[PDB]
Amino acid sequence: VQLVQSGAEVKKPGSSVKVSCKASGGTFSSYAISWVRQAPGQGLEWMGGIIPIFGTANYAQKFQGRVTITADESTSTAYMELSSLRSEDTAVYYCARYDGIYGELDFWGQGTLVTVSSASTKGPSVFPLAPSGTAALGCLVKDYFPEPVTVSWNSGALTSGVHTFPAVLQSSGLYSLSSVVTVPSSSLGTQTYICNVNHKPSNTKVDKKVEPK
Amino acid sequence: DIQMTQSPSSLSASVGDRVTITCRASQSISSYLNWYQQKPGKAPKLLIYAASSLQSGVPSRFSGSGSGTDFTLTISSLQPEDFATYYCQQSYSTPLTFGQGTKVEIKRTVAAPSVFIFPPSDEQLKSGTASVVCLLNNFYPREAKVQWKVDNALQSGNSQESVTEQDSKDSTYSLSSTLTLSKADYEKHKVYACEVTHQGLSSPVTKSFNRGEC
Repeated sequence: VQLVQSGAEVKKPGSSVKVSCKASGGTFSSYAISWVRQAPGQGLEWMGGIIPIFGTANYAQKFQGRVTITADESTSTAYMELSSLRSEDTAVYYCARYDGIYGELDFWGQGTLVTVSSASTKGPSVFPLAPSGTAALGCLVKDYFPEPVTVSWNSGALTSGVHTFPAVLQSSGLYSLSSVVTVPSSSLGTQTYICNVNHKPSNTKVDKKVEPK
Repeated sequence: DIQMTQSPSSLSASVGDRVTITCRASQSISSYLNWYQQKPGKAPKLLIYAASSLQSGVPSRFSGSGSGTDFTLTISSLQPEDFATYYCQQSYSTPLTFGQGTKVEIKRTVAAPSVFIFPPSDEQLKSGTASVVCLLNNFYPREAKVQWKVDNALQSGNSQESVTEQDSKDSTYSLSSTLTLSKADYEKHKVYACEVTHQGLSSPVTKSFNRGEC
């Protein structure tokens, strides 16, 4: 019972974005698909929906003319296309599944962040934050655009004590972010620590290893 | 369009408190009212549908009620993981419309930070920039002073801070302060210090390093 969305990307103003929603295991069977956006710091706005098999689409008048929602049964994928991209369109776009008795949206995709910008993508540089009865270590993910980056520790193994900070915008115009984790001193010389950074809009992936100073 | 109005838009309470959020529709929506919960950076999750029915997996402390125009979401004893924004949504008629969202935050006792300092990496200095990082870990409340001293001179407008959202297990914060200068500016000073003031501390905590010392 999953929905998987396309990666986040940057788009020049006046262009188009097509965002995809993969209904896992062909579960277009008896499920409408809705699209909902959340502009950063804002609330949830319904863009429209489609009954996949009939292919009939329903749009909010706010978006009529700019947005096209489509479904492809042989792929089990819903699509949202937004054209004439303005800065106000920078948002996280969500697909959810609509069930037709009660009208609920009982499962939602992870969301795709679309950033409207004249600037081109730039992948991050990953720097280690070296440790020196508990000790802290981490990773500095510096100088990337646009958002987001994902960080995990040891391919998903380490999660306890992990703090990934919200990105800060620097005066250079680029984002920067640090991820940190607290671990016992004893496990230092023995256990290995690799942070895993993924910057989908620049297709950058980095696995830096953190070692004592 | 049916307008949805939540009250309040923001709210603070202690673990175990009864929390009540209100949703009001501009016109009758019968019982086609759903409640979503959205933790930060994550996707909304369905809690309640048909005004009053719990999605399976949702703890029984959550409950919903009402019909027509007036609806209420209740958390009977608030828990640390209940930290989130909460939205109501009508599906009686298209377009589907949401309330503005209600941010629920937890009120807990003072907790002191654990302070750490990180000198810049070798790899970063090669690129000609130094980022010095100070970390306050697991504290409450959010309000803290972080003072950078460089050779005992207070710094101004060369650092930035970032704070995590309230933790889902213990309701604390964490904060990073990052001082950034060029390798040149960096290599002209020796003592790099981070003075922390927070009311969970008896007096200010300083963590420092000397540039070069192994």
